[PDB]
Amino acid sequence: EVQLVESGGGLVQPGGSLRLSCAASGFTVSSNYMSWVRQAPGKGLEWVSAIYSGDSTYYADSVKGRFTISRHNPKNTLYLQMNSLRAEDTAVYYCARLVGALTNIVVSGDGGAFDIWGQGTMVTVSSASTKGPSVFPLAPSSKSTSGGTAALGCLVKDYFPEPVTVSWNSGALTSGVHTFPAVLQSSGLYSLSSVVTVPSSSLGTQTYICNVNHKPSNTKVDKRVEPKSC
Amino acid sequence: PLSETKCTLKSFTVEKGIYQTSNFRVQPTESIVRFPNITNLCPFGEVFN
Repeated sequence: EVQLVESGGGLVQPGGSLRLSCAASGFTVSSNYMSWVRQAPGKGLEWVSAIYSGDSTYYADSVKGRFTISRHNPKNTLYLQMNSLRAEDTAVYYCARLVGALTNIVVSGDGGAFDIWGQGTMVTVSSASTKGPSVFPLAPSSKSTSGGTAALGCLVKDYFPEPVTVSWNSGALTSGVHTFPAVLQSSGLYSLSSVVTVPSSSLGTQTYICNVNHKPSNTKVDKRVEPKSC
Repeated sequence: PLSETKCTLKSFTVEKGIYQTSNFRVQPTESIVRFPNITNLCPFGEVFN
């Protein structure tokens, strides 16, 4: 029940704004923790969002006049009206926790223990428009059938911008699923993969549905993965 | 020392002799605390609610 859930994801264009949200469940945000860690894979990170309510002088000398945010305690949800979003802010944030000093966890000590996070949202600020992903069913081959374990999937290719989420059989296939991250093309396009190692006897008899979802473009494709039936 | 002798018997001129006074007292030059090396914290949140 107690969980931080990110919501309010959509497409942002240069000159526009969007209202993000981190909703706590179980514990009310009136007397709880919220730390907005901004992560870019491979490099260092930064904690930026300075909103501890009461509205006094506490800010960081890097985002002056850019990140504006409000407080709503009783609703157990916080909204992030991140105005003037720059195109160089491609990162998935996480609202998290900390530890102070008051209660039984610390009677003598300092604190500072981020311990409960969210799952993040996928918001891309791109000058160009969003494009629907192209799903190409990668069919099993003769070697996969004769090898005992068949490899099949559906390549998501030439979609801009991110993201694309691939699920199998609407959650009815979990064993062997492995998702290969998107590639950065020279032209800026993306291509990811999702391969599940299935029994070779289930080819044709068991239907293989891959659900490809792209939220900013609002496209859902339920692609069928079929064997090579010439 | 003569002042206490004069004001002890509640007069000014006192007859020749010797009289009882207070006794020497030593002010403590230090006040030390001696406790064992204990760092563990009593869990009272589990005790209260």
